[PDB]
Amino acid sequence: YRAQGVKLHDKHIEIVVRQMMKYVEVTDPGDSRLLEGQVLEKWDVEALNERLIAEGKTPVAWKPLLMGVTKSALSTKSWLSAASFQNTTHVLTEAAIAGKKDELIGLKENVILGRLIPAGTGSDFVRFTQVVDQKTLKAIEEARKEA
Amino acid sequence: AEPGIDKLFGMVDSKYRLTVVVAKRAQQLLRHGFKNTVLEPEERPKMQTLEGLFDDPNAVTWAMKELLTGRLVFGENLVPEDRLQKEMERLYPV
Amino acid sequence: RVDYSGRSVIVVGPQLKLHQCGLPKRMALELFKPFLLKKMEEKGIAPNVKAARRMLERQRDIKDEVWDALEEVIHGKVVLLNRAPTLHRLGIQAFQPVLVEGQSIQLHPLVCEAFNADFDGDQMAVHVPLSSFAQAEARIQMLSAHNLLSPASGEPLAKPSRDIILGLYY
Amino acid sequence: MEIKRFGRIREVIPLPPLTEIQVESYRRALQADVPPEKRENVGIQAAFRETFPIEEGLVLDFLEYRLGEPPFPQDECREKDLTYQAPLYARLQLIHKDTGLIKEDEVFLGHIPLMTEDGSFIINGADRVIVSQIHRSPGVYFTPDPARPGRYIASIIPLPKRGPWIDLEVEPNGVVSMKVNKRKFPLVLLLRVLGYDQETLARELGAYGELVQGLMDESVFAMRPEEALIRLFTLLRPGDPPKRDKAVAYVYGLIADPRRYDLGEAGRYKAEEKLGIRLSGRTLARFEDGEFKDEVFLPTLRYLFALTAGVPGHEVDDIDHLGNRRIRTVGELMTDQFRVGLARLARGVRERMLMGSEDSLTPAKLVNSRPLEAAIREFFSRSQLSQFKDETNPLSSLRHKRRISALGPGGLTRERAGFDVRDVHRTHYGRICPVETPEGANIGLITSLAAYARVDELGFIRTPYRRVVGGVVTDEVVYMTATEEDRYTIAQANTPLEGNRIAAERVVARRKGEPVIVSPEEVEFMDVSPKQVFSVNTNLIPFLEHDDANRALMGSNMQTQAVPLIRAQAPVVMTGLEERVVRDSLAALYAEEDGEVAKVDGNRIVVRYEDGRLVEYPLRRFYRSNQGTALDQRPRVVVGQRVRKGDLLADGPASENGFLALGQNVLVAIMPFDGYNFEDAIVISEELLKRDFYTSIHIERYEIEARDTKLGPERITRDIPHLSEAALRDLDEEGVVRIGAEVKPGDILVGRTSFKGESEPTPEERLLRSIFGEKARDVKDTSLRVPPGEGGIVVRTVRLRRGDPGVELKPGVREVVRVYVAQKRKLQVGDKLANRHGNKGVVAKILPVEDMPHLPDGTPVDVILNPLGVPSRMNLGQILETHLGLAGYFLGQRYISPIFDGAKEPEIKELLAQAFEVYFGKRKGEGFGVDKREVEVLRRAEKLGLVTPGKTPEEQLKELFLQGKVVLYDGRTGEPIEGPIVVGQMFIMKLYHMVEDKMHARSTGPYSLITQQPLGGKAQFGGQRFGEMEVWALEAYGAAHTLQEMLTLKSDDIEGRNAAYEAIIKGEDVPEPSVPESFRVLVKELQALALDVQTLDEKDNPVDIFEGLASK
Amino acid sequence: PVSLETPIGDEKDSFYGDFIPDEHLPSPVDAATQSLLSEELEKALSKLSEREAMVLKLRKGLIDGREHTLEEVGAFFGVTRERIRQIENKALRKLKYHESRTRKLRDFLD
Amino acid sequence: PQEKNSLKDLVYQAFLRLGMEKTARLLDALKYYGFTFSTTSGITIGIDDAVIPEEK
Amino acid sequence: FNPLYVMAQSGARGNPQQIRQLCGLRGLMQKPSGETFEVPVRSSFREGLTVLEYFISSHGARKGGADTALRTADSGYLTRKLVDVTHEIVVREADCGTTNYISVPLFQPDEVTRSLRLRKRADIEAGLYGRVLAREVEVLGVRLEEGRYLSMDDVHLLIKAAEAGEIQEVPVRSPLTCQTRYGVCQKCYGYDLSMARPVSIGEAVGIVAAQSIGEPGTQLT
Amino acid sequence: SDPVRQYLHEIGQV
Amino acid sequence: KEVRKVRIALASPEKIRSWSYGEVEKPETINYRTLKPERDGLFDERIFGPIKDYE
DNA sequence: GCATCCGTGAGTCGAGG
DNA sequence: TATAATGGGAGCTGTCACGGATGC
RNA sequence: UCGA
Ligand SMILES: [Mg+2]
Ligand SMILES: [Zn+2]
Repeated sequence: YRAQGVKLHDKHIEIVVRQMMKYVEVTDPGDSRLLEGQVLEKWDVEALNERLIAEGKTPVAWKPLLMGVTKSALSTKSWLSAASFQNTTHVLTEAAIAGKKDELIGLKENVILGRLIPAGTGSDFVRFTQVVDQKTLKAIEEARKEA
Repeated sequence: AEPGIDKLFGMVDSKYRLTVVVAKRAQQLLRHGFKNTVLEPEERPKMQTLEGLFDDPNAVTWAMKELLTGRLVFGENLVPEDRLQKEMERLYPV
Repeated sequence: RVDYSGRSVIVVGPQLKLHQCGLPKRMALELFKPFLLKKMEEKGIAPNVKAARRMLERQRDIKDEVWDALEEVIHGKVVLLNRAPTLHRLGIQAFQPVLVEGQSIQLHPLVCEAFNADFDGDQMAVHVPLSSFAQAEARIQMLSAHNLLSPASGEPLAKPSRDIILGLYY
Repeated sequence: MEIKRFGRIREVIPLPPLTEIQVESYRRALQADVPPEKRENVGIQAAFRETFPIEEGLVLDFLEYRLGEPPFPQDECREKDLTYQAPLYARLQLIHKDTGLIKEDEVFLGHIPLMTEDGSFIINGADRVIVSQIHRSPGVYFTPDPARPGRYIASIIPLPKRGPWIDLEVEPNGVVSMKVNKRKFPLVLLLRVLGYDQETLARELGAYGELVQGLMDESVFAMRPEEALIRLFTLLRPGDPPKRDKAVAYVYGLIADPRRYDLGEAGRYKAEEKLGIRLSGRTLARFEDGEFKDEVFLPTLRYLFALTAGVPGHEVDDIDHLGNRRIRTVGELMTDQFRVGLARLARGVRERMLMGSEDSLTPAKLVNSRPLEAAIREFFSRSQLSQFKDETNPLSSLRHKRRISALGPGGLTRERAGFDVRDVHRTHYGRICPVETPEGANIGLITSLAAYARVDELGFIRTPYRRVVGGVVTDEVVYMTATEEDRYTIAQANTPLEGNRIAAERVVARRKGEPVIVSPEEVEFMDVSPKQVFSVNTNLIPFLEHDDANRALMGSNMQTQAVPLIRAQAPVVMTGLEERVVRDSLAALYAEEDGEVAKVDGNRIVVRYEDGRLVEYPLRRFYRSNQGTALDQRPRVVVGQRVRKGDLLADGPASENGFLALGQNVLVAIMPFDGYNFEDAIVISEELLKRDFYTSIHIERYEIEARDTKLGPERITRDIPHLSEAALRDLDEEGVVRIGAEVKPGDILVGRTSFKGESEPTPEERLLRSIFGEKARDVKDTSLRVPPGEGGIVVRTVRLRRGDPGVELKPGVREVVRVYVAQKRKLQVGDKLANRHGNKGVVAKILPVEDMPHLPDGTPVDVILNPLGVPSRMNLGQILETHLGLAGYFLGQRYISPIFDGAKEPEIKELLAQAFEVYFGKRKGEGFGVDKREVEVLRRAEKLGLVTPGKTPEEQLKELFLQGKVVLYDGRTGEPIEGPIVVGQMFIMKLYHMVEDKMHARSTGPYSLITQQPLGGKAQFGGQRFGEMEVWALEAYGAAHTLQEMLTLKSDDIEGRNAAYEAIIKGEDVPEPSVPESFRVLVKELQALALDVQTLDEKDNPVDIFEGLASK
Repeated sequence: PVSLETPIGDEKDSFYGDFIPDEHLPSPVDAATQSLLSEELEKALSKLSEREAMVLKLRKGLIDGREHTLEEVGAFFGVTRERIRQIENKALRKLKYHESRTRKLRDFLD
Repeated sequence: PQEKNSLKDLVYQAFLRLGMEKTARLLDALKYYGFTFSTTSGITIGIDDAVIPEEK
Repeated sequence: FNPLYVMAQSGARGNPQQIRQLCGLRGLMQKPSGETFEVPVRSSFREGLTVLEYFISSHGARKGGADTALRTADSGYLTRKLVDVTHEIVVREADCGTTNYISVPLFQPDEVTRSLRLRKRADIEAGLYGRVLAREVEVLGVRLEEGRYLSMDDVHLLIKAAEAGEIQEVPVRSPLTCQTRYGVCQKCYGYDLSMARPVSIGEAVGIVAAQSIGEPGTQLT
Repeated sequence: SDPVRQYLHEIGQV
Repeated sequence: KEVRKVRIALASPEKIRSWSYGEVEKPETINYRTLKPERDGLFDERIFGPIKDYE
């Protein structure tokens, strides 16, 4: 980018690469149900490991896994996003066998269903906000006060 | 740009919350025939017709202009929804 | 594919303010048509909705009052302009439409860089946000004058270029 | 006006007939003017010779064929939407081998489309053009193995679908392998099958060290040709029983059979030249005296071993070299499809010979023409290389006819097309134009034939050269292939010549494409002209040498897009090709012989020749072309005018006095104006509209059908339910709009009524019916109206009825009506303009005359172009054009400046001085001195170093004029433009892309069947597609509600869209959206895949999105 | 019949079926028209007494969907068929007067 | 003198200090006067404007 | 005051190369093989090319065009991949509270491997501007507090301190180190670069990151 | 691979 | 209720039969004259539904 | 462990027919 | 409702990177 | 096939 004269902030590339490092491979199950060589999210294995550590069990031995954007995209938890990306047959078959549940965490799933995306004005942070004028606010406050 | 947009962004912790507040308020004004406005008759947004100045039909314009006056309260869980609805239907019949 | 949309050939907008675009009358009429029917009923131009629509159906049955009615309709509202390919979010921007005679969409010079639009015959699509919510979104967030700087480099996207620079430097 | 012409180069030969690549090909393929006995083995005659005789009556043989006359002329075919074609009869004879009985008959095979005089076709009323196709010439090639350096691959390639490619490669284990239909097998086996003995292979191939030892296998020589043959048949055909006759049949069909395997005549020649041998037939081998006989394989293997060893005289092959790439013209493609259809008919013939009575059979009973007809009709209708003709202007048709495509049937697939095929090969010189080619994904695949280029009988492109002997340049012209051209040193056409002798001791020449400086003693050949390096379109660009190749490409392309103008005029500056183009395009009417013109009329020109015979030439008037541009001829002569042979009679469309006129000559100033010319936008004077410059006629065709239905017949009638006289005013008695009426959007072109569908009136309908006391009519209004943003004056009405003479429609159709609506288009904001140099832009502003920058004498300019457009585009040709056009504006003359032999700078300077004398001296005679503003500008220019200080005002003004710059006054102020501005005459065309055609908008409209989403397209009154990327845009903006609005209310949510519309017309805010229909479609389509898709709540309990409609 | 998947311009771009409008499902304009029609019909039937309005609604079948005879409406309200046919007549005629005066229902007649 | 970079920096600094509304007004101003002056300035392109230096 | 010179200098139009082609020599050209012709075009467009020269040019022109044509598809595909991998990432909260961070180097090893040298200003800016400090930084008598969003002036200051040898690297909150699930926090992301202020929670930065990377893609040569 | 060939084989068995 | 999740799994033949409103017996679409759905065909109204609203 | 075949992908809108 | 008839026939293939199964 |  610098070579071609394009000014671009590192943070974006960092976002992508962050999605590339999302996965890990098990080097030993310990006390878990996981299998040696099994691949899963770093998050879920950290959760499983803190749950096993809090339980006094042996944590899972894992190794960092670096994958490219295509594989990382196809490897996500949401089957709607994956199936809509590409290799639809594979994604669909594997997901259907596993009886997978898409939790609609991302944008693409909600876009498929035509729901309100969990971003911007649809973010659960800002979407429940209310607006009331002082006249109405006091009119309700009096009803609250009389009871 | 929208007049006083910097101040509006200044009011909120997330720009999207500003958008939500403005839209909801505009819906309130639309539903109630503007009867609930916090704007004095001089502060009323005006459209220029062939005849002359009339009330600005745009509820969003009204919403932002109201919001600028600080006469509105925004936030999360200020009141049960149905309560707000019915109290506003009482005060301002539509 | 969506409703309340249209497209046409773009043309330079030099008179337009940063927040504005020239929108042809015919396009505007068709796009806003239900609002125009309602407004036509509010005023004395038609007894009801259906008579109004039947009135608009033929071109020679269109009279002058309907245009002022249309002008009353669009007031304060914005439309979305989009040029393909849309590479980043600035390939879509919001503008207050200003009705113009002629069939071409007028586009502000300063947003030409973000759209990567020039005058060699590029075309743009128009979309109409309906709900108060959609319009509030487009007006606060998506307004051309509300995004000055690149989401990518943080540097100004809308800046003087071509003749502007030429004149100022001169 | 007088036409001055420049340049020192005298063209020896003229440009060959420009459409000949089509005409001569198709003629050669037909031979309808040739008596059947004198016809050659090329063409459909060849196909007949290949297909017949048909055996196993028993024998059905071919004698001859003939083509009758077309049942309809061309104009009538265009009228009735028929195909212009001639009936094909074939004389055949059935022969019983035993009986000896011979039954001969002439059978009708259906119709073959006939190419018109101009080189195009008419298919179903539509003019079409069959584009030539470039491909790899058949032959034997040798290319380096990418994986194994030092090792090479042999490839034997026949004509497309003439049988398999074959690969000879030397394996890592040393054995020599052959690949056929993706099967690797040792070549030694097949060699044995050919009857080769270890002795012969040892003596022939032994010379090369250790290579022949990889060819040595004892187990192969241990079996006779039969055993080896059956072995090979077992190798290439797993599971199929290895019968002797079946093996012989398969191998024969694969290798020796001419009816299956055919190298080109070209392929044969190339094989002979490369391998240094001679081929009896066109196959790889033969069947002679019961055994197979080698032709190709052994010399090929020899060459492969020689190349691999490093034996000198054996080189690889460049497959992009124009000697190895040939051209399949219309004749060859049509011939191929003819061969296919014929073979189908042959299969049908044997199938017919098996069945039926063996005694009584006639050629009529055996032959079913249907498959052949199907093949031909399919080729002319649905083929890739059969394209809707571009008629926009004559140059469009001409160029379209000269196109070369690397795609199509038998051609490359886009995925297989890399840089190589798209590149400009060194051998393209004089053959394929380096400039003209599409921008975008099609680049390099579609090309144009060079101006002087010729395609020989083999299919290779040849370019003319001049023989040079002992430093003397002859008038002898030699057309060479690329392979031939590579043999000589060839000097450039601009090489200085005194008389016929080369005048310089250092000349610029080419050896195998490489530029080299040589002596006149070393010059074998010399270019005919620079014109031969470029296409026709590229050769229409003056000062091409001053333009960068990309913008040159753009202008070259944009010339075909020029819309014919009513006032259209030839360029002030031409290349001198503007005449030949109009002539070869058959756009303009010409005089056949010498004589006197008897009659001149708008519709007609009658000429008496020297023979005394009266010839009446009709004139095409206001005919609608494919793209809808008006095509009409106007008479250029007058009563009693004496005319010679080849003299102009009528000017075709886009023509002025026999010269090609693609646009207007306008007076331009180059300078920014108030941001209105910003980024390629253009500013025009209203004076252009006033005098009707850039105005064009456009005809649009509307059609309708009244047909028989099961609810009762539709009918065209003036009786339309619920319509006043206001609506029916311009309709005639029969319900068809009158000729000459003015139609606007919503108006009725053709009245039509159709019986309503079976209708259960909803209670509202019944109650309203009763209220207004009116019976609901049987029919309803289907009438064809004017589409939004269309209309004009009706110039024609055609009506065809069932049961009327000469009229038979498709089954069920009662009547067909066509309304033709003309419209006259003035230039307007949003319309596209361009010059020949690649400068293009849409008009953004039209200023009233008083606002235009003007000359001191008060003359306002026409167009204002932004100078910022020049420097990065690097096309300077438009500047020189403009200057010389200023000169031509004042002297009142036009010029001819050929590309690479163009009007140089000093000459333009001279003409500019001569112009200045007129532009100024006139003023000084009128009794006017220099203006104050002129003085200010002159001070500004003195500071600019533009003029020499100390000179008089007039001297400096002239100094500016010689630089092509003048003083300009702002129309709004009266104050001068601070600097001198470049002003002159430029040739600008109005292109076909016009905002009137391109503007569209929709509120709501028709929807797709399955998805319930808006239809696409302007013609369908459909919505704009909001794609994945626009969804990304909205997401990135974080506007959730606008996006959700797009995904539901605006497209596929039926409940949501209905509710939304009702809410808006009622004046209420739009309702919360529901589940979009296409998601339900997704769910169902997944259920059809036996996959259970359940939408669940947070409690994991199913939620019905079908609302119980889908649950029992 | 012909395949909806038939290509028109070559292959990938579009299908023959992509140009075919759906004539079954009512356009939003149509549904809105029926909505305004039902609403305006109720607006016209509110200017009549509830009995004659109900008689008209039964006779035209705006209630249960089907149109009753004179004997069934006569047995529903408890009068003679002549009486109910005449109530239907006076209701229809009062609707004629209301319509001629206001001119609200004319447009829907197409 | 004011060229692309300095104008861009002006726009950025104006954004930071005075906010986007005022920045929009500034941009429109610059557009106006820029076009205005570029029109009357006398900028053009002649063939002699491309100068072959002797040193060549 | 020459038009070409002015247009080039101001940045209105043109670069030295195109100007050279108009005035000085057109220059060397490529053979189709990528190999360069030993004989350059000595002509400008002002003078005009010989037909042979023009022909030599068309190789390069065509190669360029075909190359761009083939490139835009790859750019598009890349962009789509990026969008699909980044789409679920939105700013979900104010702080994930992670104590982790990344250290942006202000210095890079020289190619001679002789010493370390200061990075180019553009690059430092590209890794610094609009980012929250994960630790206290005291340089040039100025305190930059933990949690501070670095403005452009902050970055220029840090560069100045780097030149004076006070700081060789800057600790910074980054999306790499953010512990927010299904997204990033506000502090790790820093500025919303369009508004030059801290990013508003709920902004979907995944699509912005992908679009930001994708758009220039056809410009890369 | 090819059902026709396979069936012709299975037919050639009897 | 609101849809918070989408599950995909295999359909047992019993489930497939539970979905069905009937078995299509004949490979027939519509009648060559009446142009109406054939009985026990792919378009049969007896299975998939009425062609006209409430009829 | 390392050649090889198989399946999978390969830019967006818009126009014409 | 009856001579006897018994294994098909198309078929040009100028791209590339990858992942996963397979073959020595 | 064409336009960006
Ligand atoms: Mg463009
Ligand atoms: Zn964080």
